[PDB]
Amino acid sequence: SLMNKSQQVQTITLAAAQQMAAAVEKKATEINVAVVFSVVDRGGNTLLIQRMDEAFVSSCDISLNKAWSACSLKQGTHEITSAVQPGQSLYGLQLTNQQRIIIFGGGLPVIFNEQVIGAVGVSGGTVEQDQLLAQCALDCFSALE
Amino acid sequence: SLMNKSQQVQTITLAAAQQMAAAVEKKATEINVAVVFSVVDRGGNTLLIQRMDEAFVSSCDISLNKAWSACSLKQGTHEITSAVQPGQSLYGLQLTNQQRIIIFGGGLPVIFNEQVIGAVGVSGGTVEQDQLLAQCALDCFSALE
Amino acid sequence: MNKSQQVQTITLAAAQQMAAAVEKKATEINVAVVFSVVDRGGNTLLIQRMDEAFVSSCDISLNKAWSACSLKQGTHEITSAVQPGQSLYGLQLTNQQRIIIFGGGLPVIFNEQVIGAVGVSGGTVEQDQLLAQCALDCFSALE
Amino acid sequence: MNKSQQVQTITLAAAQQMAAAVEKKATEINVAVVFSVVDRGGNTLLIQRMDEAFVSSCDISLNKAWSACSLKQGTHEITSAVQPGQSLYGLQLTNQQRIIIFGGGLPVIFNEQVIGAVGVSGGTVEQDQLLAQCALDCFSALE
Amino acid sequence: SLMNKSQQVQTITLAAAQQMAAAVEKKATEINVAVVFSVVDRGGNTLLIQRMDEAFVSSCDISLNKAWSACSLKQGTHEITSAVQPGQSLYGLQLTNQQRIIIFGGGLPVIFNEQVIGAVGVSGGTVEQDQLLAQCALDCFSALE
Amino acid sequence: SLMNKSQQVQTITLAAAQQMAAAVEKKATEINVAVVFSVVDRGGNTLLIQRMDEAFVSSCDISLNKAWSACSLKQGTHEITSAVQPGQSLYGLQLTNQQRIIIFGGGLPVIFNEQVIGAVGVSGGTVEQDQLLAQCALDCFSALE
Amino acid sequence: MNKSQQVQTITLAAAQQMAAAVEKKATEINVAVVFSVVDRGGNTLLIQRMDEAFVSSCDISLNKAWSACSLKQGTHEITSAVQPGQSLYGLQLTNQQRIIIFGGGLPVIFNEQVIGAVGVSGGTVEQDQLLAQCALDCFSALE
Amino acid sequence: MNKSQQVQTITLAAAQQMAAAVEKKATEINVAVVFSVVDRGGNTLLIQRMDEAFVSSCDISLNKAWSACSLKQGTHEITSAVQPGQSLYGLQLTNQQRIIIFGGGLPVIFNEQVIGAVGVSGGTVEQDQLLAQCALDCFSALE
Repeated sequence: SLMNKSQQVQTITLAAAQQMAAAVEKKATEINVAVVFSVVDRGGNTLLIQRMDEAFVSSCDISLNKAWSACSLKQGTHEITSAVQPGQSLYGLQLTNQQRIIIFGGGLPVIFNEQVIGAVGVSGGTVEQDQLLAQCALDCFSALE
Repeated sequence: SLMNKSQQVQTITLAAAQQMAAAVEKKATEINVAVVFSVVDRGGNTLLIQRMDEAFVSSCDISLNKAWSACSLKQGTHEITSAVQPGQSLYGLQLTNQQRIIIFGGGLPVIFNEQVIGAVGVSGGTVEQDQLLAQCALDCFSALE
Repeated sequence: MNKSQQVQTITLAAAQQMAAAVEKKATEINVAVVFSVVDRGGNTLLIQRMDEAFVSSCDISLNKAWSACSLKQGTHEITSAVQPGQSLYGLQLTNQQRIIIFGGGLPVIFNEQVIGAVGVSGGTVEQDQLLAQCALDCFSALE
Repeated sequence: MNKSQQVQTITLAAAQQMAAAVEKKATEINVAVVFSVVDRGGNTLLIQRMDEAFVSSCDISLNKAWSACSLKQGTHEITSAVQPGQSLYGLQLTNQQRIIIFGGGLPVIFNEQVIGAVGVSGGTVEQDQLLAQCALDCFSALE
Repeated sequence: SLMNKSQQVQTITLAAAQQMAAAVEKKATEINVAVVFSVVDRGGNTLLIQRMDEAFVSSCDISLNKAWSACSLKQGTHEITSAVQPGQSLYGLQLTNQQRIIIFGGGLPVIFNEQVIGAVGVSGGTVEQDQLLAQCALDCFSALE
Repeated sequence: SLMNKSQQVQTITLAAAQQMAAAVEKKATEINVAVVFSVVDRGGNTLLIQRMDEAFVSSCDISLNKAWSACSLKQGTHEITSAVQPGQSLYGLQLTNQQRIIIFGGGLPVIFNEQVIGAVGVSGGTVEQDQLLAQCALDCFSALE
Repeated sequence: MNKSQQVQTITLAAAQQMAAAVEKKATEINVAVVFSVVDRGGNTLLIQRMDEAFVSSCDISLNKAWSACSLKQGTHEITSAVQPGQSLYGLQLTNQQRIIIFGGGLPVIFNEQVIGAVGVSGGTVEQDQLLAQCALDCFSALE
Repeated sequence: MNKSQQVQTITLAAAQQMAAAVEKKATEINVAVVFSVVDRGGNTLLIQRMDEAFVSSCDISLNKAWSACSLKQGTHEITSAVQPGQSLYGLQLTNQQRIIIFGGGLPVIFNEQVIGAVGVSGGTVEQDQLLAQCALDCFSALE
């Protein structure tokens, strides 16, 4: 055959990041919560981090790493929780990668054209809230343009 | 809707922290334990760390990071202990933020005007003792004017 | 005695205004940058990277903002202090190297306080600085 | 609004070829090196260390690749800018000391995009930069 | 008793590691997973890291540190999993050594002459899959001469 | 009263460290095990680290930190194991101090004149062995001079 | 054989006095500083940060104390040795960048033993070293 | 092909001989030092501090030994390579700053191999180096 020497991939943009920030900020407001929102591009690289003024300062690292975890492992941070419990197959996964791997909900990959173009991360509510606001961002994304 | 380019907040003062340290060093003597005692401002930055001679040296870093957690999480460090055991919804949190979120008792926020203005951390006793002494610091603070 | 000081901090709303402003100048002067704002106590409010800004510019942008808030001054005003043979040689090595020692970070002075700071990284130093200043200029004509 | 740009990244297969060109060419010049290729986000594809290479050159080589990618230019380019007295003195300390300021790191520039990068360490800076250009020349000769 | 100022040991060679990587990349394809594959020498220093395009990027650091653990512990990384669960005699070990001791399967030592000469690490599949592939690397090595 | 402005304390020496190294090395040999041995002085500061040639390279950090843990917390590393289990008071202690706190046996404080003058640490056997060789060092110490 | 030496360490009580002498003297000269005292092993006794001090000076101040203790001499002493071209160029990078090379850190020398140390940061290096000597003078006036 | 290289490593027994030797000279030239040995692959065999050696000398001593093993050369032979303006300026910042760039670390060459290394820190550079060499000299008249 011919070798593929380079491949074509889609990355999410700041434009799109910026818009999902506003969705999240508007949804978080009416469920009466202050969160950090993060979006990473397709390589896991920080595009946006945005912290509501009443949100936990502890939640900026968390929110970023949920995005990076969601993009890197290609799934929600909620989907790895069961695998990392004492006694489960991937127990100790949470200790790798300088502890960047987040293992509770709040981080989602962004899927465009059967492909992971980036990810989002929300922190500073309950875990159920984080994840609801994370899907909320995705639902904004898919609507755009 | 007129929009706010700034926010007026309140922070605890070094001289408040110094009074707090007097009261802890006293009460630690009366119950016969040596501890390390820490105060952080509104942004979790250090105001005051004090180690009694006989307090473990491993308690320096813990005392400070108890103060930091209770600030950033705006709750007592004992309050999160339940949430982060295996199987629970925030298991893994103790590994975030370069392991500065301490998950056992002895950190408490200074609440003034319904608002987190600062925090204290006591390390070196039992968990029960650390939490008692740290309460003692807040009892003092609300007795100053 | 006083058990608490009143102080002032920049908001997310402010930082968002300033970001749109910085993205707008950066586009016209043909340069892709990272823009970061921190609050009063030096903590992260808003970080943004344009799609073409160097991925190593994320780290620096935030740290510029942090240093300008920390040191109550612009990160360009320290560059000379720190050279070999000079009194604060080595200050770049403290604080997990989070002290940035070239221009592009600037405080938000408001009300004769330091209420937070901005940091810009991406293009030349002077481009960063100009784009940083247009962030502040924006801030002043918010009400 | 554009919610996603198309971009382009080097493959593992391409990095394996560059590695085999560098490996031969290092030995013909009588040096042992470490070769590292990063993709578009500067994420690792490959690290390959010759037996007699310095184990110190592993992290150096990877960070040469990451640097070149993220800065979009050669680690050899930034060397004059970071010298004491210059404008970017203190860049070297940023990003957890990953920004390597001496020659050896080169971006892979296919379609006017940095699509990734390579880094060689283990020799002189001159030999390092020779080997890395020698890998880029492997790539642009591939199909 | 004459005393030894040096010791003759054996180490695995880069060209051995390159053959091993060929065989893993092959067998990963045939079972349909993308992984990252790592080899370390007699002292746990890196010989070869290889990430297939689609393998998680969080597996780079894991693959390498599996190779490192199985070298330094002179056993399979699956072999310590039992010992380090809560309540067990080496709980806490996973936190040592800057979190480089990986406590789930996929690291295996190259034993030659009854002697640890090197190690391999596979990360990116299930734990079962990683351990299969890493075995595959050793099967290959002992078939070379 | 008069303030004590400085206090008098005893520190262990290299001399003594060196001698307990030989005891340990001789005992480890006849129970057929290769270990790392460490001794810290009274401030927790490294006096000696000594690695048998067949011992796990993973065991140098461990062995040092067992000593530093034994000196810092003023007790054996075996005595904190029960306190740090999930659900126990000091759960998460193992995450503090850059993870230097070791929580399985093998580290002992050295007690001279009702005072902790330093500590020892052994690693690279079973935990029971480490601790047996650690007491073995103490038993050598008390015999000296 | 001697299995244990007697040594000697500063107390918390003594560090509290030095802290209160520095705190007054900083304000009389119109600067805000961070004061830190380490014991004989360079283990922390005290960190006390004036409200208007740079939060960057916390880690600087502690590491001034630790440095002085461990090196047994003033951080001001080693400054000439670590300059580029000199014999100890690259000391500054050792020990996780804890070895601070500019003035502010002084050992407490009671009975010809370093028994611990102090560090001040927040001013000029000149003011820093003034304040720290000013703390040693508090100690040697105590009983 | 070859699937494995035979190599040679220093033993604990050797390192113990050399330590007694280094402690013996250090005592006569009136200086307290830390002495460290690493093995073939650069890993810790023996570290020893004399009761008066600066506590910051532990870190450096080991790292000297590590660099001399890593770079297959003495840590004094690199000092000139790394100055500002010179080709390996910055090499002191790689490898978590474990590259020591002043004298006092030296390899154990045995049998035209590098079989490990020593490192000495504590006194002047030249004292460290001399004491380092007397470690090697010791090693050569072991049998």
